[PDB]
Amino acid sequence: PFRLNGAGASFPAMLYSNWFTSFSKDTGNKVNYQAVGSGAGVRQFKAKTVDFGASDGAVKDSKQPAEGMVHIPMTGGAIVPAYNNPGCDLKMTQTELADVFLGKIDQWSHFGCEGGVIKTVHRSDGSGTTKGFTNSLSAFSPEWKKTVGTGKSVQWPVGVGGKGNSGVAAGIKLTPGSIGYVNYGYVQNDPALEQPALQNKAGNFVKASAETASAGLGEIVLDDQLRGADANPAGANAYPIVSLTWILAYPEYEKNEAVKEVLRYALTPTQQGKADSLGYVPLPESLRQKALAAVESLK
Repeated sequence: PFRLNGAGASFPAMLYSNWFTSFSKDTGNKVNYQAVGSGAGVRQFKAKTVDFGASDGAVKDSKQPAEGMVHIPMTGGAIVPAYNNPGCDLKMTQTELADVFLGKIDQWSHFGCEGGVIKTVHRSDGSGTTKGFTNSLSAFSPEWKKTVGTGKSVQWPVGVGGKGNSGVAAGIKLTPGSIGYVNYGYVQNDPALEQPALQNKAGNFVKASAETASAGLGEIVLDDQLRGADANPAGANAYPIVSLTWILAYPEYEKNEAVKEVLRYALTPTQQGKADSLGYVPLPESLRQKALAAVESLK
């Protein structure tokens, strides 16, 4: 039996943990995973201190290590504005969401709700979830794009930091009348957090679900390294804040037969089909096949 150690993105960590636990029960092999965020994942990948990395932001050619990297898309999902304000059924335009994170709207009464002051929560660590969320706020709001922009880290006008998707979710839960952003499983599978009906590019107010997240993800056009994003997808029923997420593999590596075994396992329809229960969208069949071919390309 082998051991592997991977690190990176917390966005898919619910699903990766499930897969790795299942793989251990079924095979005896152990695959440990550190949800340190995409920032740290890419750093440790580059430093060769892990068997594989993980990021929700694809790595452009100029930032890839000389020895190369293979992106293997594993899943996708909504990034939602999770909030803690019982009794408030929050509905938000794209401008309003951005204006809440700019500090321009700080009263729950703006949305017709009780709760007093709106407190925001954001990531303290370099984050692919931040990248996606801020990519969307930048598309939603010229003011956001100009004054804050998008990246794994940004300068937040207001709010408190939390570490990982888990720390953001915890901060929202701990602070009455707060809002942040997290992978959807933290909302779907927690009765204390809710999500807003959020305006999409088409003008419809939608909540994240299998239907709306898959609709949004389906608009993403990938390059020949399976990289791509869409900050604000078109379509009547698209959820507007969605991201893919990738495992980062070395093209040639002494333990890649073991890496290949676990990725093949994670890419079966049986493992993939767990995605929805944990707040993710399984790869469409054509992308699953592209992922498997990428896995098989490893040496």
